[PDB]
Amino acid sequence: SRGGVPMLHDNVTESLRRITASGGRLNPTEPLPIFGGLRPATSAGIARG
Amino acid sequence: QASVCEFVAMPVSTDLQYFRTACNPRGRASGMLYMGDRDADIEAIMFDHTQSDVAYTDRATLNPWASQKHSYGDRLYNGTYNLTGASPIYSPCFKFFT
Amino acid sequence: TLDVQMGRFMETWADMMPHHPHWVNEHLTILQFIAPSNPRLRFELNPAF
Amino acid sequence: ISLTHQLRTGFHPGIAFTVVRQDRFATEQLLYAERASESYFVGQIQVHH
Repeated sequence: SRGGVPMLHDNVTESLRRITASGGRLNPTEPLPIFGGLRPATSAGIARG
Repeated sequence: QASVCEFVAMPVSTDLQYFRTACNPRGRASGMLYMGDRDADIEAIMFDHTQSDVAYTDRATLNPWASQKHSYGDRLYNGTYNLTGASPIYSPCFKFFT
Repeated sequence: TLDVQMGRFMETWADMMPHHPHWVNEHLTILQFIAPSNPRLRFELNPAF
Repeated sequence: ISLTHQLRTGFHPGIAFTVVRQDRFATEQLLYAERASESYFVGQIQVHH
């Protein structure tokens, strides 16, 4: 989601995004495209459900 | 008739459902995707990486040290150069990694 | 000879890189073996080779 | 940031979470209808070549 008041230090926000996309599956793709839908890194073969 | 093994192994650790619920020997309830989207992706659906687990995404693959191309404990296994040539084997498995 | 050992061995350890990246972690519990925030696996897959 | 540190390390900060998850199931239905349930009108066919 984009639109909230961002944090002052962009480096902290970047590290937070790295640690949040960490430990988890669904992550904004690494380049972080501007003017995009921020689709998760497109899935390979599918799942079990 | 030596009714005997053929070692795989599955290092180590978690809670209580993958050797307490589902599971098998070289790693994940899965499926390389047959006929579907297309058939020239089996290097990041069968060799490199993009997402979470074809079964158990609670944590990333089976045992901390063998999950790609040309490696050891299965260096016991692969089969162009000579070990379908000098000691003939169905070998523990000859279609588990092939 | 041993002291300005001090002087020419840390002050070329003078100006710091931008992320110290892939070997010196040390403190969390377990299934961070299992979803990387953090490196320890592409210099980590089996030790013997 | 401190939440990142604690939640990773194994610490339990003084809050608790409630999870919610939506699921789908395929079900076969069972329909009953009386005699004059629908008054049904039919037109006359016309063809576009």
